[PDB]
Amino acid sequence: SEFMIASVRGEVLEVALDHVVIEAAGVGYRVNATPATLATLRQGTEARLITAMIVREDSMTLYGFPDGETRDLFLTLLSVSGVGPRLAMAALAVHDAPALRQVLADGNVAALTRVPGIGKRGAERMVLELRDKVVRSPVVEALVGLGFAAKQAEEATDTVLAANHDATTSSALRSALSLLGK
Amino acid sequence: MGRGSEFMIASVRGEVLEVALDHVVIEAAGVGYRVNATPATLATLRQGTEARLITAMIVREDSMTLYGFPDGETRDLFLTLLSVSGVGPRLAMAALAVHDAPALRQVLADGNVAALTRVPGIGKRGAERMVLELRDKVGAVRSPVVEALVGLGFAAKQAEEATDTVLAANHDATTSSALRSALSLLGKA
Amino acid sequence: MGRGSEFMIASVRGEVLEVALDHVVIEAAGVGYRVNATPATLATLRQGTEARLITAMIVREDSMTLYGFPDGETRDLFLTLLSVSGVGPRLAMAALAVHDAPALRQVLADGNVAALTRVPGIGKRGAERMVLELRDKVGAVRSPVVEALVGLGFAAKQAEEATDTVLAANHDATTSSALRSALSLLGKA
Amino acid sequence: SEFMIASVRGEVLEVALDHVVIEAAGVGYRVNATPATLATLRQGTEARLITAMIVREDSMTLYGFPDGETRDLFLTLLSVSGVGPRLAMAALAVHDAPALRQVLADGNVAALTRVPGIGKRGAERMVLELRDKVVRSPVVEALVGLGFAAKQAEEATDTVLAANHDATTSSALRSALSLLGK
Amino acid sequence: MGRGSEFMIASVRGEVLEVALDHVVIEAAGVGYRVNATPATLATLRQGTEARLITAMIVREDSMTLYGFPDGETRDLFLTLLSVSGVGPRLAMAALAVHDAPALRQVLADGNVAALTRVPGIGKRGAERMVLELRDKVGAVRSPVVEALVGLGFAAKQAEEATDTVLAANHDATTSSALRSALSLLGKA
Amino acid sequence: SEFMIASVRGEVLEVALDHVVIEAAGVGYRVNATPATLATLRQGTEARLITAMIVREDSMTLYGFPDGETRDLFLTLLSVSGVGPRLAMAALAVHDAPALRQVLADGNVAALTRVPGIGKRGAERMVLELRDKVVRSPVVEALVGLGFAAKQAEEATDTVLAANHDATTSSALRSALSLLGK
Amino acid sequence: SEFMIASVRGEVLEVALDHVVIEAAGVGYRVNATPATLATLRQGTEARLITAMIVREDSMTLYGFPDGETRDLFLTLLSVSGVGPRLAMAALAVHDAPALRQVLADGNVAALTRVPGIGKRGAERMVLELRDKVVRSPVVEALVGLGFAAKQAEEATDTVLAANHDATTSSALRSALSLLGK
Amino acid sequence: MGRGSEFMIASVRGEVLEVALDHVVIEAAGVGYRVNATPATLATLRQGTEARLITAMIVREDSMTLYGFPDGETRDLFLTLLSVSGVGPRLAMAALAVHDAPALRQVLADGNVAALTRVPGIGKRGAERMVLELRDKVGAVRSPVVEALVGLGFAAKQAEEATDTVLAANHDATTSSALRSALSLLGKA
Repeated sequence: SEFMIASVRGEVLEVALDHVVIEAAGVGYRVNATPATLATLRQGTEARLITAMIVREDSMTLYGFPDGETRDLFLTLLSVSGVGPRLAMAALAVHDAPALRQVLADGNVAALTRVPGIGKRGAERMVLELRDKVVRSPVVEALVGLGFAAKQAEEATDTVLAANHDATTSSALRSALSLLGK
Repeated sequence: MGRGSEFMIASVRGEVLEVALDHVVIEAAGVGYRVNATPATLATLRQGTEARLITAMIVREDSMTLYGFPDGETRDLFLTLLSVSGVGPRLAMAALAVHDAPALRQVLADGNVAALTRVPGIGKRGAERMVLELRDKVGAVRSPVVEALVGLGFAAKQAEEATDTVLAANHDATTSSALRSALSLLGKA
Repeated sequence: MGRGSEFMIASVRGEVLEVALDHVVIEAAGVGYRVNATPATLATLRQGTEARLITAMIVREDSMTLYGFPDGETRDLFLTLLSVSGVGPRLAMAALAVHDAPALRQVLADGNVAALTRVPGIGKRGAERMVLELRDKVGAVRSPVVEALVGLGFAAKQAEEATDTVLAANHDATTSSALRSALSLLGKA
Repeated sequence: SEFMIASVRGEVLEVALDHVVIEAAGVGYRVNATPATLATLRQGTEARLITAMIVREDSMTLYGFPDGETRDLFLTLLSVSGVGPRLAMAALAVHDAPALRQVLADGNVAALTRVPGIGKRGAERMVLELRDKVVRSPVVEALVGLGFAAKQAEEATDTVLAANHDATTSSALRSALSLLGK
Repeated sequence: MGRGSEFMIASVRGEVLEVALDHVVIEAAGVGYRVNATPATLATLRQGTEARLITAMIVREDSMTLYGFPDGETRDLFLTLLSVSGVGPRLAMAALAVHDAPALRQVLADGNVAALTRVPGIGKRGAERMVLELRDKVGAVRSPVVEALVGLGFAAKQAEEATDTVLAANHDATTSSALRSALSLLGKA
Repeated sequence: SEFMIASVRGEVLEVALDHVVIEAAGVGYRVNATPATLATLRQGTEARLITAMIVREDSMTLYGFPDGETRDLFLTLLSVSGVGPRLAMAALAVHDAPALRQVLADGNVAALTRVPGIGKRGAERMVLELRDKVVRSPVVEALVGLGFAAKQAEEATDTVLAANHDATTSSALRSALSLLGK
Repeated sequence: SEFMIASVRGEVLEVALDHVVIEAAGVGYRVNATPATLATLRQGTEARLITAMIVREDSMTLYGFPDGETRDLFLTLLSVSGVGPRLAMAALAVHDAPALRQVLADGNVAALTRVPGIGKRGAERMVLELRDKVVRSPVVEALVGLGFAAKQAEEATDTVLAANHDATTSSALRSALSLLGK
Repeated sequence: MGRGSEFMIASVRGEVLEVALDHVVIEAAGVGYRVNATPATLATLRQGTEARLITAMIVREDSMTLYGFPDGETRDLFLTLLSVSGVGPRLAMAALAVHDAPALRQVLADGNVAALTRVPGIGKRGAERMVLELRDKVGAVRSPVVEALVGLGFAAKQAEEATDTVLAANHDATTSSALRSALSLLGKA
């Protein structure tokens, strides 16, 4: 969820079948990508991918995608116990984000099992863990994320919105926070 | 930096590509850096415009993260929070999202545990450990120099002496010169 | 890349600031990257001029290192060496400093253990493990596609079938299209 | 000895007493430096420091210096058991590279002990470990570094130099290597 | 043991030196072993008398702990709980302190999430992951043998065949003999 | 709090100043102990110490004491950030458990600071963290320890005790648990 | 090669299909064993197995065998990259030590591949690594093991044996060592 | 023990089950302990008889090992060797197999680098680091007490004073009593 490299943009130096090399500031970044994302990319031209940076004791890796929503879905898959980055990429290479989303949403285990490395029991854990996972609400969420409880988060938010109808998401949040700081 | 060491990425500047509620993406040299930030810092930021945030880089076996702030003082305060046992980066960000640096500073300074407990994840006993550990920690020529010496390992006593001698002999002395003169003497030459 | 995974820095390009005998410093965006390289690769490099090396990034708990080479094939060969148990980055660099990629390739291919043993740190039993592990490993439309599928986890049998079907239906097929068509079928849709 | 970031160049954004911030490509790099190196630096101007990058499980740090020789001396200090980066920086902040070099060379333990954190027994281990440590030879060394033994390294080198008097360090090394590949 | 591997200390027997509410100390060979146990298991234990508990040994970088139970089945159930992601030893002990093995078994078997949620630290979504992962997991001659084969790596298909052949030829067969005969055949001899 | 070796009993083979060797079943266990605990021990005779077993990646160590209460106080000291086993032993070697207890209880920082390695700010963190730390209640605690909340723990307990006055600590706990299993 | 628990002896409390529990001094040790070794064991009776102790960050495990030679072969299998304890046990459960030995010795890859988890390329690495691996010599070896080189080891040994014909393995080694200490 | 800390298994006693050339197996309480030992220590050992070795227990992430010796002094010397950077357990055993403790002691004491270099794995520069680090380290009532105090963290100055005062007042003083009296005073009571 929190990493450092959120995207890479610059000249495509190489399109392979499971990754691309994008040169930013003379540095050529290898970012792994599905064949679908890769097909939109042309060597010699400038591109931008939205990335998830993965840091392990013995590796550092970029996984890239067309948009933040797809990148966030990738991270979401990684939140399932037993689902690592390769598998998550595998899954998205077989089912594009929309299709992967609906499969999970509809609990389509047969679809899921079509992915190498996802057995039936694995498919089910995924569906179970992810089924539900695929102004006012965003704000409540931010508060919750900061540690606040749904109850109190909602109340500060409703009060803030009530007093100020022009409120944007950020202002609402800063007003709510200010009240919660009590 | 502050009571939380030395890191590599001290700031990121360039085009704001995205303002979310708990982070921004700032593009430097085609690289889009995610830096986590309070809603207060975030509000000054506009997508499509250039921005600069002063950052703390956090390195763990399984992650690397930037936390960003309007100024070095606020960034140093964040690092300072992390020096308390049981206070990690999320919580420290949490604390600063609820109380802006000035307010957080005074709370700690005044030992306002009630204020502190208003932060999700900070209980009363946690609040107190914080106040205790940080009360004196929140906040000239002669003093900065002594501190640099102390930081290098020198003892207050000897550090102050080298510094007073140096400043006595040279009244024009700047902080760096004073420090280099003091060091020279302490090297016993 | 090769039998040694996926990393982040695939190349570095910019001004050569220093050519030493076992590495060069290439400045990209004001950042001077040390990349280790064979004397052979180094000789093509001139300080003061712009260069580009294709790199393997190595990440360990206590280090981060770039190894650089003239082309992707040579870089992939390096990674391949690292896939042998007991062969680390220094040794692999050592091996390529003594035998250039082509020669190293043929040595392994021909199982030339005497050639191999000429490398400091490669004994006879080490040489043999290498030849054994790498003999078939050194080195189209249909085959690259099958391989990508296999890499994604698919079995040779099914991978070849999807691929032949795809190529049969579409003779204009490129490697990527073939792969996307094959994948689509394998998704069973 | 082998790390990734060998220098940082760009605009000085801040000079402190124990570090500087140098902005390269919009990225502000904190590099720790002695008060001596720091004094040559002016905020608002472009600078370049030669750096040692230090990577630990829980940190990544740049230590900067005016030249490669000084940076290499820093790394050399770290090769002594018990001498970490802070201490090494401490040592160089008290004795500039030349002076530190001579102290070690002359085994001046009293000088050495003037450094906070270096006791007499520590001073001695240092002197002992480092006393000796502060065309034809460079080449032999490269070969040795690659794993070759002094004996054979010297022989390939002498033979190469003998046959080609115009030989540069790199050519000699590539010729020697070629012979050694036998 | 169960879905939680292989360990070294499978039981401890000797004099009860102390019965507390969440552990007992049992002295074997002058060594006093602390073994953590449910209040239910603890109640059968009397200081000054000899006892034997069947244990799971837990080894972590910074700890070594014994958890003890009246029988192997209960101990195996504990290990099984630990196979669920997010369920550690304290929680598993917690769960068994609230629902005795039989009751815990049935709860999981019947997917009784309400029962499960009665356990501190088990939320509804946690309860469900448990039920899902463990529903089939709670609970002959031919079957134990097949399982041992499977455990050794053999596939159900081939494991069953070797086993049926073995049992057909030898009706007197015990579980071990069957397994050794089956193995012998599978070695293809 | 939970470790494996809770005591060692058998023949004293050696009494040193900072540890003893106690032989159980032909195995000679080194257990570190304060000079006070050590003085009660005689080589050639049988002894029993109550121990805390400490397991780290690169060591395994027994610390022994006359009784469980003293052993538990040792573990309690280790719960303070910055206080490791040596220091904790140091502290108890300077102030016996009772005295150490009261010092902490009375916030006697001067007393505390008399311990090598405990500065004033360290002394205070200790006092702060430990000041409060030195049938019905034990039961509530067990329940709380199992994860139950004070409120509900107390209620199950009071109800159990009310219905059964003969109740022992264990029975009360098993009855309470049974109700809480609902 | 060097571990702590070299055998366990005492009452068999349980014989399963993939392990036994042997109670020594009131402690019940689980030792994993092949079905062949297990068949010689009877619950209620005393037994002794020769064991390899395996220590990992997150586990400690005993693997037992009838004799030291079989236990040493197990450790030998573990010296192959890619062959862990389960697999090694698997291998010995399919081919008894003698048969496993000869298979490796004869490079019988087909035999080897009959083991679940051993593919052809795995089988070959094994054969390659292990083919050769299955008074005077033992002594030379001990010396070599201590770090001495074959040449010098043999010479000290021959000289020692020459002077003393009655020499046992240990005496020869102690005499040789004494000479080598020069 | 010595300059190598505190461990758990300080000795093993019981029946010798096997004498090999670089280790013995000693059975205590049905448990057969492998303890590694020099050929010199091994020679005093007879299979079938009871023996006792004084041991250093070595704990690493991936191993646990006993090294054994005739007496505590020799065991402490071994631990002392391990305090030298670059000297691990095998090498230390190696060193003691070539030079018995007394001889190893004197070699170090006399700085006999030639003797030292006779050990496989000890080069000249290694020999010297050893001599340097250990020269003073090889080897009363008042002194042992001061040392215990120092070990507890007290400074030589204050440690000696408490000790001299204690011994002055009580001439009958034993090492332990002296230490407990000294400690009592230092507690400032």
